[PDB]
Amino acid sequence: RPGQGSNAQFQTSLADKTRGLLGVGFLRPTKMASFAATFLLNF
Amino acid sequence: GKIHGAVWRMKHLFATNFKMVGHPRYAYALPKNPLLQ
Amino acid sequence: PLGVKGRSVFAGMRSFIGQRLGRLYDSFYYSQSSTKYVMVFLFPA
Amino acid sequence: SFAIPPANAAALADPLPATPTPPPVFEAVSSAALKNVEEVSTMERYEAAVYEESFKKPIVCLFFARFSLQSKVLLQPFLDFAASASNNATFFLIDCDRVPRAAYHARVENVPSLVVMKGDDAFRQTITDSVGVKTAGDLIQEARSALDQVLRLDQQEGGTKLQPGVSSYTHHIGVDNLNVYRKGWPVA
Amino acid sequence: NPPVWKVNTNEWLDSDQYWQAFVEKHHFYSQYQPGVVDPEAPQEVEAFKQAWHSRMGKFNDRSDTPMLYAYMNELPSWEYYDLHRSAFLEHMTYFLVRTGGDFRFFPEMPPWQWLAHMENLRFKLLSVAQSRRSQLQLANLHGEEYTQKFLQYETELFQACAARLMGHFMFLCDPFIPVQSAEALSAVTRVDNGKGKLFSLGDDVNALFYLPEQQRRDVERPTQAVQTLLGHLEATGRPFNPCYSELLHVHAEVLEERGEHWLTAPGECVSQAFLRRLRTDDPAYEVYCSYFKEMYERFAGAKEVSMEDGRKRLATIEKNAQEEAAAYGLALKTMGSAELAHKAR
Amino acid sequence: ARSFRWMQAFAAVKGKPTAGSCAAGTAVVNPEDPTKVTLKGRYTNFSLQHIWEKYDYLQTHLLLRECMLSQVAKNPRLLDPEINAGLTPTVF
Amino acid sequence: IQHWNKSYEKQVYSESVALNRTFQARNQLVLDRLKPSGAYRLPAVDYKRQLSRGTLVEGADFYLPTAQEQQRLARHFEPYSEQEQEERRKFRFQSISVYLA
Repeated sequence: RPGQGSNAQFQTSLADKTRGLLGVGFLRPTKMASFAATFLLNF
Repeated sequence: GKIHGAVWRMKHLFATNFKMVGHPRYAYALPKNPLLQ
Repeated sequence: PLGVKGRSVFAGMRSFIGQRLGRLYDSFYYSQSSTKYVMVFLFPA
Repeated sequence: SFAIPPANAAALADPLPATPTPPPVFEAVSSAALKNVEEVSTMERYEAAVYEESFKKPIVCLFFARFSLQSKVLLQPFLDFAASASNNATFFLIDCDRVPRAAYHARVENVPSLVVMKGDDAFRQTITDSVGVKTAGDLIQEARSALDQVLRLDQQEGGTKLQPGVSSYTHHIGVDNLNVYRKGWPVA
Repeated sequence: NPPVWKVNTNEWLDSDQYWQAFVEKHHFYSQYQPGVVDPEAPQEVEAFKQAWHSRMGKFNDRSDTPMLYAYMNELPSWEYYDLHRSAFLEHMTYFLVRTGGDFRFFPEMPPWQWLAHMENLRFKLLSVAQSRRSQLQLANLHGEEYTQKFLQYETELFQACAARLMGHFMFLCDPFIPVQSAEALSAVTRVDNGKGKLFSLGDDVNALFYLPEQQRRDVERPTQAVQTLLGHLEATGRPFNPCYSELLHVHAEVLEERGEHWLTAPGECVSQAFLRRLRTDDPAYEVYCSYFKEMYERFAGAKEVSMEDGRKRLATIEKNAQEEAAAYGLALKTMGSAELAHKAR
Repeated sequence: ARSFRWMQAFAAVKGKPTAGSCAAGTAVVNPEDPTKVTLKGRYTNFSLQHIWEKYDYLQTHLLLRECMLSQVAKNPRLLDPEINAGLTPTVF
Repeated sequence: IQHWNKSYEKQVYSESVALNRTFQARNQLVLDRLKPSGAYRLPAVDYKRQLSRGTLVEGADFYLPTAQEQQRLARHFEPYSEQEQEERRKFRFQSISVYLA
């Protein structure tokens, strides 16, 4: 297949997929708080 | 008042030209001159 | 040609609401994670 | 401040020039109209299709480009699908560089692309491989599934349930602003 | 008529039915048009266009006075690639190789699969480069410009090689295989196991071509190609540098990602594939068309020549070919760039 | 010299402009029928011309690489002239 | 120093590997399942892409809905029908009587 060579490299751990489900480095509640703070300060 | 001024200028600048039978952007729709060739 | 035969204005309303909700889902999906969750859930709540 | 220069002689030149053809020895390799489709050459024809034929019975459009090898691989099975299912739908063959306004209309970003259309927005399904994992048979299977789906949905509820959507009032003006001329609106 | 400045304005407009439509168009159907005699004139139109463009730029652009650029943590495609020029190049080279395509079809956002593969290749390259540096750079004791120079020199090099081969019609000849020596003759005859034919052109073509059998007229995978090249180079005793070898290997990998048909269609030849994928805006388009026309019309009438007739010919071909290769170094000073010249010196 | 005919041919066409530095299309309205409008040019989903104008060569460069690879899979001895000339990075 | 900065880079990219693995997992679990179809996509194209396509139009803050109203300045001979003319003749002035009432 065309993309099987690349899609064979994509095999994850249980902890990897739990961390992705939770979105550790992709939700960023500190960034959300910074946005809220800046938005309220902009009043 | 804006409309009044616009029409008051249109009068002076269009009504005595002999060159503006309509607007120049629509001259394609006019009939053709028999004198031009 | 306004309206079509065999179709109801309520069916058209359902169509429109479906369109609006799908568009809202698309716009929420294609948005910043930093801002959208806050502005859509935590300030409204 | 953002600007793009208007165009160049290269850009406005013929996108599809002829190239030399080999003798019948290079063709000898280890790996060695159509009466069922319609090659589209003109946005007039494309609009006629989309606004009348796609309202009568569905259409399936293959958007390709010459540089792509996936298009060359997908052409023949697409022609077989057309020969199979031309009774239920119409089949069109579009080159993006020859008719770009048709590609902007269908919202195609990669080639090759299948597009199933009915009512110009009542059913629009785009099938493609942006990643590079699928194959031609997969694409044709997806196209068959989409055609079955749209046919079923047209049969559903006495012919209704397939009405145009945002094109009822947009006229594809945000996608391609040149439709204001078609609608006869001013541009001054 | 009376004097028009004596005439009442509303009476003139009641008399005139055409400029009525002109006023309705601009003053009944709109509320913001200027009160000038000619709102449709080119000055007004162009002023409106420039105001439009300035407004949209001031609103959307990233500036010192930003209206809409605010609360930015996840950037869109355009702004991302405008700020990170390193990633536009990497994301663009991957797109052209993983999918043989034009820059005009560059996707707005790449797939996560492509991004992950890119990160894996980055692992490979950074691993090799870092470990090489660790060993050699320490026992001793602006990346944009460097990348531009590297890519410019490389494309210049490949252009020069293509011109050199087109000089003797060896540039893109398949299923033919060119030969300039009996060693290469034996090497490429081992492909078809002695089967096939050999063809010649008289003393303007400084090489002899070999046709394998139709079952063995296939193209090889790019990883196999790279392995063959490198093995030949180490057998001759001229190995590439490890960074360049890794570059070749990753290029072969992303070409393998294309799948079964990675370069050619079933009934297609490599010259036809090149002319197909060749950019039509390219300056060398007519040059390549010239070359392939001449090559086709020559190979149509090329004569057949059996095996032993060539080897005695291949000796003198080897001689004059090494003489031409010696001349090539001086010929690069003729028209090649300063990079090629200084690297030849 | 006549072998470098093609080098001369390439060096002839060096700085000719392309579609990668400009917009790929332009609209023209029929003056007799302003409702009718034609788009002269190509397709494009690309707007980073102010960057791509510098790397415009990469497409044909990578094409040349893929073709040199195809030729070398059959005969790897075509590059030996450049190796002997010392243009490539090699460790003799 | 060399040792330490080299190993620093080493586990920098270790953390990068971890990030990439969790990125892949996040995508292929959540986002490929939650991706929108594309039926309800945005019905427009950005002005920069239109400008590169040669497609953008800037003008006509106003419009003319009906073709009768569009072709007025091109007809040159009947900008208004006779019935329309007599109907327009009723509004040469504003009605102060109606305003007052």
